Amino acid sequence: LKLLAFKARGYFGDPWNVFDFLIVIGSIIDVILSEIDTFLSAFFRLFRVMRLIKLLSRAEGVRTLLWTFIKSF
Amino acid sequence: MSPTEAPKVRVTLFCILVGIVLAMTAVVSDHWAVLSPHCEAAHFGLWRICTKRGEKNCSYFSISAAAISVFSLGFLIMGTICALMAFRKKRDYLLRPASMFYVFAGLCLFVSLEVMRQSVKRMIEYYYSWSFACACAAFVLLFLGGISLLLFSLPRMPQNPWESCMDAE
Repeated sequence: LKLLAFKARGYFGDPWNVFDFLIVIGSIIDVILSEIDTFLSAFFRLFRVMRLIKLLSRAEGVRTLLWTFIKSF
Repeated sequence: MSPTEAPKVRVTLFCILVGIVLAMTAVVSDHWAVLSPHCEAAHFGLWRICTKRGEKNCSYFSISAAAISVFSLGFLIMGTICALMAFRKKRDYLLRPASMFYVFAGLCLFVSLEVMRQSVKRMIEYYYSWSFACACAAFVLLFLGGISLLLFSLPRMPQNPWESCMDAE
């Protein structure tokens, strides 16, 4: 939906959308893996957990504080 | 022109041009293991298993790594089509997605590397000379020429209150 609503030009424009893309792709590969395993990598099951970082996309005090310090370091 | 014609983004993009072929050197050469019973000396790979004492008998049987390295060669094509098209028409947002598939193509050799190790561990010694340290130099190239291209391709931290990530111009 997001892609259809940003011709892909404005979707990949927001630094958070890129993170979203990353998560999605990895999560899918994880499933396909768990699949080609039983049809015939404990690094891909970590893409499920990373979704939580999105929450940091709404929190504006946390995000702000975070940036503030991550900008001094 | 500022994130796509800077030299710091083209040193990295030419570095990926090295790792695009060294991971292709590995995915065809079957030399990253030595069976050593003591003759039954066999050299493992993904696609062919060849036992050398000429009596060069190369054949197939490993499946996990092979299947996993379709994707490591799959992401690579899919990343370059984003990268080859992002140097023209003044679009640079596309540069960032390309950097995604080079981390993935990096990490889908690292499963392959781990998958090939189990085969030699379950099967007389082991030694890798020609194509494990090739792919462990194309893993470390594509995995780290992808994350650095990512941080070299984003707008960058503002560093001031007025500056914003993704803004006017």
